[PDB]
Amino acid sequence: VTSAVGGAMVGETVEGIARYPINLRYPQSWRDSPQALRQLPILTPMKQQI
Amino acid sequence: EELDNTVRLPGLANLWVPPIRNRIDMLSTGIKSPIGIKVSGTVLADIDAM
Ligand SMILES: [Cu+]
Repeated sequence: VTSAVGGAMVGETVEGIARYPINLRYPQSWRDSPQALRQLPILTPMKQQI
Repeated sequence: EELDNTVRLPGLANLWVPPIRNRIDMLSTGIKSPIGIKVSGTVLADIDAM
């Protein structure tokens, strides 16, 4: 929820003097409605589909 | 003069100064030449070629 449906920063790309953020999140199709979040797939460490 | 004429090794350009003046000049991180042109940029290659 902080990254997939979020978009929290994970790092900065450096280009000479400039620094640009790097994002990380799922597509928008999994962000529209609460019903779309109720079905947000998660891969538990047990390698199962929940 | 005798000091300068005695110490001679390849790869050195001798300077004989007072200790206090030498320390002041070492801590003085400014520009010594009469006129100075500062070219600033975002990367090193452009300002060097400029
Ligand atoms: Cu020095």
